Amino acid sequence: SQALEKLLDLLDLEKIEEGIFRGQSEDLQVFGGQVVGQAIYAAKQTVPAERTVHSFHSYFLRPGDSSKPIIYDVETLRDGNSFSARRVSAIQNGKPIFYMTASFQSQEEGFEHQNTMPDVPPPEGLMSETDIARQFPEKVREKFIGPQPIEMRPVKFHNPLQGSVEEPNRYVWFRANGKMPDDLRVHQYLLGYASDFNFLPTALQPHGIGFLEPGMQIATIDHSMWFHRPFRLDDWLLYAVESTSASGARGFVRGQIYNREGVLVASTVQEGVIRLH
Amino acid sequence: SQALEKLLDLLDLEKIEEGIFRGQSEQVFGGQVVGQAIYAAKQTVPAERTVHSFHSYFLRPGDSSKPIIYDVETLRDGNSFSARRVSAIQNGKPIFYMTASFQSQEEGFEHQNTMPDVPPPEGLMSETDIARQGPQPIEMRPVKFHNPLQGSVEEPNRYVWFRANGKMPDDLRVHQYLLGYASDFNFLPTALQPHGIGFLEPGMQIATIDHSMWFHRPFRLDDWLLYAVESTSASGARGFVRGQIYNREGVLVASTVQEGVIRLH
Ligand SMILES: CC(C)(COP(=O)(O)OP(=O)(O)OC[C@H]1O[C@@H](n2cnc3c(N)ncnc32)[C@H](O)[C@@H]1OP(=O)(O)O)[C@@H](O)C(=O)NCCC(=O)NCCS
Ligand code: NA
Repeated sequence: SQALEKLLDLLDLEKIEEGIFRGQSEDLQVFGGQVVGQAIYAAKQTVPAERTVHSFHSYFLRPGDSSKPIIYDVETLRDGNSFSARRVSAIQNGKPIFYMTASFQSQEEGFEHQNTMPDVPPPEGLMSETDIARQFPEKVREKFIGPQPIEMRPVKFHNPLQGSVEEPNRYVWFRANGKMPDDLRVHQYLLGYASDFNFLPTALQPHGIGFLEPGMQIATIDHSMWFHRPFRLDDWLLYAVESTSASGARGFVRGQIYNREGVLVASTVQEGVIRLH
Repeated sequence: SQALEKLLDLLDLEKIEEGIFRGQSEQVFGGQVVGQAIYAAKQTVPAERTVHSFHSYFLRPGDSSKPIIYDVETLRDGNSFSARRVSAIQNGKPIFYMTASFQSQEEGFEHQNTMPDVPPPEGLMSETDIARQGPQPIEMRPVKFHNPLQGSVEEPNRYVWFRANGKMPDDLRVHQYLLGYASDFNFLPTALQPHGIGFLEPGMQIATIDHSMWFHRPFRLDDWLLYAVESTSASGARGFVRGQIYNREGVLVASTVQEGVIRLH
């Protein structure tokens, strides 16, 4: 719960003025997920309280410096009858490191359908990523050993230091380490953050290269997400990820996030650079 | 051919300044704006870098009677990647924003999923064929033809073969603008299929919110391409679709994603 509380406090941004916020970093380059979560927070502050995020698109232009604050500038694009759109610019040292555009909608009942949650083993029968990691050794990028803000339980373990040729699919159960506030928006920031884990490295699976192995350049180029339905992150959710394609030194992943009842919560898409040097 | 020739010209934009372009319209079709925006951005990019991705939002309906201005901001020029943001302007307002990324063609890891098992395009009737039982710039051979005024409960999947009605230039950039244009056809309406409602039914409000695409691989639009569309979701008066585009040999060439308004008045 301390890990979780630290993260939540980090995604609760400092207000500088209307649509100008300042966020601190985890410190331990900055994690894509932190920027995403903070960007969502920033944009949501500028939108009517009722209109909650339903989608965003982002490009990652530069690494963030984890030792320095990030400013989030929020541009008002349009407030229509239903939709409010915003562009978040994340700025450090006078340069943009990341842009997000996001769209918020007034709740309303409408047409309802969804695909099916893939058939996988429940989380009660799986080890956590931090338990499996102990065995491995390490670089000193050790977000694998400490207590984590989010518990990850993979259906199949993928050693970041040693790949094995595998199908380009990954399934991971996950959940906030602590009880969350009763406030959908905070669950949304956290989910955006969480959605950048166990994602892009899926594209390496057929090639049998672990994402931390020496000389492997892996970096996110873009990250987009769609919040289909409400959810809570203090109960188990499943991230189903496939990499439908790699080419041109790039790797492409799509994800779908389901609650334990099988409800389709969110969908994600990301392309990154995947280059063995 | 004729209709194809006028589309291609209408995607070759009038240059007003560096990063400012004017495009004629054919309300506007989403694909036109998309395809035009891609031209705009590509003009401001180093020669060798071709588009590998873009994201867009639709803010306002585009008036088809008037032209559209495409303003382009230069966002970054990196070691390999260049990024630009296009604003499409009409009546002094933004109707649409796209950010797009361009990269050098480079050799890397290769894999792809597998093209759906569908009837080949050679046996299939074109949509103009079906119409009797004017010329379109792109020939469409649907696996299953839908009636925009009559829906019936169908699975949230749709498969359409398509091709450029005419011989195209040996210029990947043009094939890309055109694929951009094409990607907005036989897409968002797939979301209505589980609901037995055609998109052109009375009281059906259907409008693109966002449209994003990834150009995984080179291709030609003057040979047959399959658009494989699913709607994995619909909720809160929106509908969500994902698309994948394969060439006739099963090569995955592009992916797409759009969310849209779908509301019954
Ligand atoms: C945007 C991105 C694709 C950069 O692309 P690029 O500058 O064209 O980089 P390339 O793919 O050619 O990178 C290769 C080189 O760039 C260098 N590089 C890294 N950051 C750089 C920067 N800001 N400017 C210039 N070069 C950079 C690397 O050291 C690497 O060395 P190499 O040429 O020997 O391989 C990507 O690498 C990136 O930086 N993404 C953002 C990072 C991120 O996730 N940030 C999270 C916080 S927002
Ligand atoms: Na602002």
